[PDB]
Amino acid sequence: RAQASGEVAQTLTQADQQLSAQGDQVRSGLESSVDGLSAKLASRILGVDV
Amino acid sequence: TAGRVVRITGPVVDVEFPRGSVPELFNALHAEITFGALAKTLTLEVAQHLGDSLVRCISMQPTDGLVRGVEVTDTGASISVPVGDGVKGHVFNALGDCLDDPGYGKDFEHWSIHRKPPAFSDLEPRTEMLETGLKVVDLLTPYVRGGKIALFGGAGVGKTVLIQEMINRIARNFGGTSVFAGVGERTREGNDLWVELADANVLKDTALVFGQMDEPPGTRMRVALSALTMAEFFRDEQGQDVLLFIDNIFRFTQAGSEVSTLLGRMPSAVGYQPTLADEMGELQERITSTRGRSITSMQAVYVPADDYTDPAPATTFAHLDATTELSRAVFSKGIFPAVDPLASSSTILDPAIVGDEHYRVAQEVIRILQRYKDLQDIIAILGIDELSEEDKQLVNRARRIERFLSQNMMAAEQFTGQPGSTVPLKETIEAFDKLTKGEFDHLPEQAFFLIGGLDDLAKKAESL
Amino acid sequence: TAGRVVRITGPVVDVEFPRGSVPELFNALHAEITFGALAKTLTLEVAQHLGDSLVRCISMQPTDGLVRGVEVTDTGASISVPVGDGVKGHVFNALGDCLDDPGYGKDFEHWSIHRKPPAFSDLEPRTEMLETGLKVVDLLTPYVRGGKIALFGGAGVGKTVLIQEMINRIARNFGGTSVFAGVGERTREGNDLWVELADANVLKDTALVFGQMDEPPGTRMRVALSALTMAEFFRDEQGQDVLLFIDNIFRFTQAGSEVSTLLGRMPSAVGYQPTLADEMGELQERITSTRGRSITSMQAVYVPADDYTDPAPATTFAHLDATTELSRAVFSKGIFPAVDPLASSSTILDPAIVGDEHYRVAQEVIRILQRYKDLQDIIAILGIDELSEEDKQLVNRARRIERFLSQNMMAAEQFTGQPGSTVPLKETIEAFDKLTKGEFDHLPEQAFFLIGGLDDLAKKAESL
Amino acid sequence: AQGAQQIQLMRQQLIRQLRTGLGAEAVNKAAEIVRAHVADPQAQSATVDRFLSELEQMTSRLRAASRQSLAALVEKFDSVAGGLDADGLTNLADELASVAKLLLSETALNKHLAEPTDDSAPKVRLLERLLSDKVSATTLDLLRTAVSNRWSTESNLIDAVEHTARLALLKRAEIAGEVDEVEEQLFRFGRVLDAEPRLSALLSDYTTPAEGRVALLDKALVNQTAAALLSQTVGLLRGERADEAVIDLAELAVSRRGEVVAHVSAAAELSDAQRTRLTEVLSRIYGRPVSVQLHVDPELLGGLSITVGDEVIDGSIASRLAAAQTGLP
Amino acid sequence: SAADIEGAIEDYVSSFSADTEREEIGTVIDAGDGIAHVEGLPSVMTQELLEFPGGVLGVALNLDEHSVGAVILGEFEKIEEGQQVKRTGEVLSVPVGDAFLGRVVNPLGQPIDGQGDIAAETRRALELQAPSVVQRQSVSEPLQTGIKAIDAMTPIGRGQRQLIIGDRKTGKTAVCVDTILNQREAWLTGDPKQQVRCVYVAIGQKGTTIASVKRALEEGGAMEYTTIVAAPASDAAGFKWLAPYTGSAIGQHWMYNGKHVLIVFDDLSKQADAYRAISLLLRRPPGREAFPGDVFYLHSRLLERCAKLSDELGGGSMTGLPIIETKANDISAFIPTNVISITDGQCFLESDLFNQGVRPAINVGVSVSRVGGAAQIKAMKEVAGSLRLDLSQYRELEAFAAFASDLDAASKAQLDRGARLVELLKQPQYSPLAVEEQVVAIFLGTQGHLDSVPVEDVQRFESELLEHVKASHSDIFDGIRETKKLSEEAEEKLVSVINEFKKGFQASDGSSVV
Amino acid sequence: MTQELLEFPGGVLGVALNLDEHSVGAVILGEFEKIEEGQQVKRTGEVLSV
Amino acid sequence: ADIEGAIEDYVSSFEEIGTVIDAGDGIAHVEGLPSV
Amino acid sequence: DGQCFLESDLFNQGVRPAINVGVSVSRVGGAAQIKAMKEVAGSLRLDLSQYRELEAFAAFASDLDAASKAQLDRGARLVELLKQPQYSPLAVEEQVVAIF
Repeated sequence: RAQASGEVAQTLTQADQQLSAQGDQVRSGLESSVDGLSAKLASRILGVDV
Repeated sequence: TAGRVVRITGPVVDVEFPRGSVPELFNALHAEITFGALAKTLTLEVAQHLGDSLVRCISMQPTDGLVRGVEVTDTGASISVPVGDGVKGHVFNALGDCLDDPGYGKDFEHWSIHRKPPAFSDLEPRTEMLETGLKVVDLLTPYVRGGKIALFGGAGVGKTVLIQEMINRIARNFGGTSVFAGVGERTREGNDLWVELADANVLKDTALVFGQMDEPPGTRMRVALSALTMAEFFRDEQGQDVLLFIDNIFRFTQAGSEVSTLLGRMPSAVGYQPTLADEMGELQERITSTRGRSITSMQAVYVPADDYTDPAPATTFAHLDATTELSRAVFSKGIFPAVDPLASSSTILDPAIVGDEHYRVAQEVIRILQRYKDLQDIIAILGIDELSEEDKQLVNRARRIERFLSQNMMAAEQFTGQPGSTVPLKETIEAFDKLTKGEFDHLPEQAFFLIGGLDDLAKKAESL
Repeated sequence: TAGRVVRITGPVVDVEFPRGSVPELFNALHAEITFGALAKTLTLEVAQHLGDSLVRCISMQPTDGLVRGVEVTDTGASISVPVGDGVKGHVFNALGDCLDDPGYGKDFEHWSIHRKPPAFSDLEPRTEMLETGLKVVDLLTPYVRGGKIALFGGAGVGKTVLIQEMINRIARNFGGTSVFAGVGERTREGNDLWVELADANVLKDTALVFGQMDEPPGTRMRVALSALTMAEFFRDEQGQDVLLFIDNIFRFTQAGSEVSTLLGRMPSAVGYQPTLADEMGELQERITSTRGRSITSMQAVYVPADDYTDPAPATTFAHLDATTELSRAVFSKGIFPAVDPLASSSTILDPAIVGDEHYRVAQEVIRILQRYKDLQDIIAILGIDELSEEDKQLVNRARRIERFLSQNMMAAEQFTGQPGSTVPLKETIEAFDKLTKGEFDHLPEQAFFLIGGLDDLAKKAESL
Repeated sequence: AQGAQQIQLMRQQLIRQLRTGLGAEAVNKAAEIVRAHVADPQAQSATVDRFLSELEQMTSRLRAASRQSLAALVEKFDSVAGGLDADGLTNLADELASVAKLLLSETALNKHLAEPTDDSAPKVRLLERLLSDKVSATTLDLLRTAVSNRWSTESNLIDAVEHTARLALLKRAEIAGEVDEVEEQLFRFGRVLDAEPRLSALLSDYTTPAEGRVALLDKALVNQTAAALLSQTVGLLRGERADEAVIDLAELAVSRRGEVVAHVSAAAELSDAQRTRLTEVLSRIYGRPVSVQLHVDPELLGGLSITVGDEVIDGSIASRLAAAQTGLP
Repeated sequence: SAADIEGAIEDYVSSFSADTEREEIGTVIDAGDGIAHVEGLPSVMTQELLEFPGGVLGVALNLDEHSVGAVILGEFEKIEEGQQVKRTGEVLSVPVGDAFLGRVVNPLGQPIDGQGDIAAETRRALELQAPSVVQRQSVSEPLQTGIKAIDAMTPIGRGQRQLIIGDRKTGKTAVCVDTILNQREAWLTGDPKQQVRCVYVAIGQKGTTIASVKRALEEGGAMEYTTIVAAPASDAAGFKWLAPYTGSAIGQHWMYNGKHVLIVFDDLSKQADAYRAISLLLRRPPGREAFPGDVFYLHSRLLERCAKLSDELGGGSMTGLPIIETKANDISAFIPTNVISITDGQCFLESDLFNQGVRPAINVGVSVSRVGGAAQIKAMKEVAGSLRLDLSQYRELEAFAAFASDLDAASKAQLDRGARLVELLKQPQYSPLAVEEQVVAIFLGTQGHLDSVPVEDVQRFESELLEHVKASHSDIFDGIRETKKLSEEAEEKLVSVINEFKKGFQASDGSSVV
Repeated sequence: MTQELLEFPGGVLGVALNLDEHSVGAVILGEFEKIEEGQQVKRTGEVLSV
Repeated sequence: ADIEGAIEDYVSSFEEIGTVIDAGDGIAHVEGLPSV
Repeated sequence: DGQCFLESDLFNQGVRPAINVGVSVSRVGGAAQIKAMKEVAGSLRLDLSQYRELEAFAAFASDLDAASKAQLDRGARLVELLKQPQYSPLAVEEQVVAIF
């Protein structure tokens, strides 16, 4: 149980590093996507071409 | 033209009409619910007139999804139920629709569930004793063939085990026809009874009407009147002797108390309706044996919080020929059927009707248990030995008599696995005559529990 | 812009407002009283909206001398208390005004007393034990970090000394803080507590909130939420551990019932408010641990009629996690802090939350003290010589065990000059394990009084 | 295994909170884009046209006895007005208001005069002895039917007299041709008494002497009919909200043309080419003639929003923005 | 990650369409203490789920001529005069579906756990009627509760209602959490007929109690199949009133699809205290104990939802374990006797037995199951067939003989058997036994093999024997599991092993056993 | 009169227990099922008698 | 704007006398007395 | 701050002024007394609680252990010592000697 709890804590620390690093990276790509998705939503909110 | 809904208050619906088109009291009014999975035709019964063509109704289905301003149509007649020889074998809701197959009975003669009870010229007192074969009932609380019988009790003392015992004692061999009213009791018991009556093959000669717990207070009170309107047909037109098992007739007065608080009438004692005794009277008088034609009613009566003073029990206590007051104390001792011998009573326990030898024994047994109960305040502190010898002699037989009023019932087999016993009245009287004269005071108290008759007492004593 | 008073009925005031300016409920409103002998800035809390732009308010101060049509100004937020480290050392009313120096604290951040408990995902999933360092408390009634402890006090039974002690424990062991919710404090014993905490010099690490009995049931109800809103600032924004005393939590319930009756709501059960378990919920569910920091609570609880089934104590005991009880029968022996080892209890004293060794030692100490509390009748009536060698061998251990539950503590430093002592949990368990196995029987009872653990027992015992 | 599921739940929080960040940024960017497109008056004209074409593709306050009696009373008033003239109608209305003040003040008399009773001749006798010398005969001829009918509360007689006095005064606008003007001035007073919370609450003076409110209206607040309707209404106000009562005057005034009123919200200045189409599609939707109370406002920019009776059709950049931001994952 | 994240919002935007269909807007005309009256809404249904500007919901109860008396659910502090109120066009209903499994939700079926929104299959109306006397069938298959006392003496069949009535801090929650934890031995098997799934409805419980349960269910792995409904003690009477109904409406959607469901209600007394509050705020006049007359029609309408369906309705079931807090063991009180009259039995937990250390504290005689004994597996029914009666006669015989000098050998043997059966039935928290281990543990005591073992060692004696028989001779446990019957050839093979273990055992004081 | 007997049209009698300003609170002495709003009631001229 | 100037004029327009409207059982209700 | 529970049985048993000591309480306690009253009367609540335990044994005064027989007969004399006739309030200088 102690060995597996140490493994689970190590896995949780590895996930915290991986997800923090990924989170910054995906937000840069998402900022470009956000301009395209916002322009599509600007058509949907008006009900016409923009 | 027709009416419109105006106000809604859970199961109570207020509706208005054109000036001349106002319905009478107790008419059935249809209304439409038109939403989703709960779209249904709604049966309203008219309970009051409020003025300016408003009438206040009680709803027989839950009112969820009803809307103000929906059209309401007056059928111009009361709630009516199918009656006929072809009603026997089937299972109905309060409104007289068959649960087993909804197309059944719609072509039969239909009777209005609201009726006057039989006029006083046609009533006569019933005094013929009903042999049940239970020791405590046949001895101390002798039931009346064509009377009203009741089983008062708390929660989970065995009111419904006594009703499904009495179905096995009486309705299985009874040459007449049985009606069963489920008034506000468990749907599970309605299914376990329906499959039992099918397996026992009794179902061919009984009609069941159910208005179980899951139903709004309108139908949870009107089910008792519907079941009774089937029984009044078998009594009057078919000329049969009838059985009418009602379980639980406290839920009739309880559902009355719910609708009354919603009708906005002022609360009575402990929050019951006013008209508690007039609504209970209007049910309980209709269930009477007129001169030529008997109706053997048997009614479970729940007693809330075990409070035997509560207005609903205290109101229904007047209407009965035999009352079987079940008790938490006797239940805690495991002394099934749990009938409290000093509280239960029968109007036909008179020497002119049961004969001298029965009546002598049924007063010696009650004197003994009364004296034991009037020693219980000392017994609880000191135990037995601090009593005087004339009292200690008595308490030793009182504890034997108390345990010997227990029996292994036919209905008990589903819990204990042991079979059920039947004890004839003569072997019942003899056994309590010998006990009260002291013949068995050398046998241990454990020898008397859950045993049928003297031959089976002897066997159990020799097992010890 | 502002509103107008249009009805006054004792503490209840109705205020009319413009169609757009009607305050949301639980806002605080200020009103004027201008009659010279009773001049006030009368504070109102909004309870209901009566319709037609009219708001039902309950007054936080006596409504004597209010005029119909006086102006009422909405503050646009709830009753709000000053919060910050600057409330330590001071005594406040339920509205967040200082009593020791008026106008103190108005420069601070103000927090609205009506705020939700922690979100469900912020709660801790297991009950960490509080190491208070009191031998009796840690062993027999382990306290809960973020749980509520009942404190059944009395007249002179050291309750104020145990309060001064528990303040010193949290301030000096945990680096925490205390808040004292004086819910209906008698103004005499509120002053006696203020000057006693000042003489102990603990006042510098405590904030007092007195809702005196002088005041309408508006403030006697809200004072508990005011003190909890100071404690919630110390837990959330400072990140200190806190100890919120409440005295008396029954008077919170009672003041709530008196506001409910003043608002004309129908009473519930034995005459309480219908909202009882929900507004006791609003106070008690908010005393809890989050994000590694906590508000522990000690709640002096009155029990009307000594009825532990009365809805006010019963709703209180549905929350709290440990019960400490103080007894004059122990205080009169000099066994400070006078926690009754047998009447007190805790829900943490089970071998899942505490170790199996702790649970075993506490169950054995209880057994030995239960035997001695049975034998004390024989000791007093027949003298010690009536007992056997095994019973006197037990009484020798039991006398020493009840003495060894006494402690020299940081409240007693005021009188004796000797410093208070903290006993670690592991040392407490190991000490009572050896003491219950008799390993100190050759020491006299005087060697165990007022002693700071096992190394200190050796020091007193060799010097005696 | 618990650790492996806990890592997947941690990823789930990251990809969800990432989507809330993307979603909030996308709707806020869309809000800037649509607001900038919306700024053009041509774009607003296209938005209201798109809304209108989308819509093209798509006594009840009283109890039964009172409702029946009022319907009969108005049916007699339609006959009395059939011979009336403006200089008579203004007198009929001021006299019906005067007896409504008498019944409102002498609450003992009203509690007897309203008494629901089929044998109503005694009540007509009481009214006859009290009024016949005091007031003109045409008012007595209308009050005879107002008393002889059945009312559900003592209030509902004062409600029926007040409503009849109001009808008599509306009839001057109908015969003179001022019906559209008095409607516009009643919506003007309705909006200004809604925007002015001080004077309208002070006009709700049913706890104070009514002549103070009547003098206030004369000084602060025009067609003499709209002034008279307001002065009559504040006199008989009986604890109703003043702005809400003026709205109930305007609702009655359109109801005398057979129509109903829709309140309308737009960016600004909805043109007559819009109004004729909007009324025509509303007329299809509700099966009645209609009138539009144009309540223009920039905070509901783009599209069109309308309310009538209890329903609303509500297509605007600000409402559709709320629909878009709340639908986010 | 980013491709699916951007795609999901692109699809949301593509789906987003005008909501321009007209709705009735009303206005609040009165608010206070948990209720609000709404003017307008001429087309509102009774029990429609209204919504208020703060996102707060309410139930349209009292529809008057010109007002709609709503009950507010949640933060009624946010409600005030003149606020716009709109129809949702749905009767009082909650989202339902398999997506609720492992979630904690408020009574409206919104996530309170702080994880994502729930992918509900559909909505279900809370007030949809229970299955009638012809749709049901007789309870026939068991819930293993994994408590020795309960599966021996008061067996819970699937579609039974079994009242875990007791006092406060008596293990009522600990019996239900042990029942929910036990089902994981069936959830691992993929067939929907062994596989029970659970709902645990927390009404008026402390948030720390619900968090402790949530964590104990994660430790056992029960959160793969358990839905919690949380109406913690802080939440207004509207949520504490609905929490049982939405718990049952989550459950019913699985029951009607032919899955097996367990509902725990913890605690129905705090629903009754909340419906009393709503009723007295609405001024509906009180009855007994200040409850309204229809407090019976609260619990009965809730517990009649629990049933076993016939094969015509897919053969599913829902098993209701309502809890009730008594006060000082007044089992004859009003709310207790209402629920004892609805349910199919009670497991009365006595606080005197709980403080003496008999845990779970099942007070026999007054505890019973009236449906049970049909569903209890044949081996368990053979071993336990006398054990209820043998314990009741022990309780009376001990309460007598504790104040007598001496007694006859047959009575003394019955007393010593009874005291060893009581030490045999107790077990530690979060240790649910598989039924193949329970029946052997009851075989030890009922057949008298404990008669050579002193009362100070009996619990250890069973604990070592049930690991020995799990390590060798396992064909006993495997046989009981795979044929449900303690056959003659398993009984003799068990008695050949118990005697080898008795010679292998030594009490903490006295000799080796025989 | 107070406690006068009232004849309702179904032959059934009642008694005037309350007298308000515009209304009379009558108890019905018999089958009340035949009573409804809007039907005539005749006074007997007789205080409650047998 | 002008509404506030009018309300000030109205407040300027408004010993005080009440009149008993009800009496019973040791209570009397007084109408008027706006500054009580 | 305190309660002097007067009881109608103690009034009839002769114990006038009828104060039920041992349920009557003053939360102020010793601070409300002169030092001479504290020193003299501090033991009085202990002696009267011990008599309130021993009073059941009044029927067995010969069998009861002598060290507590000297608490029972003391206790009976302390109950007589607390009887007092109305309109005869003792000055503090007198009731210090009376409790002594």
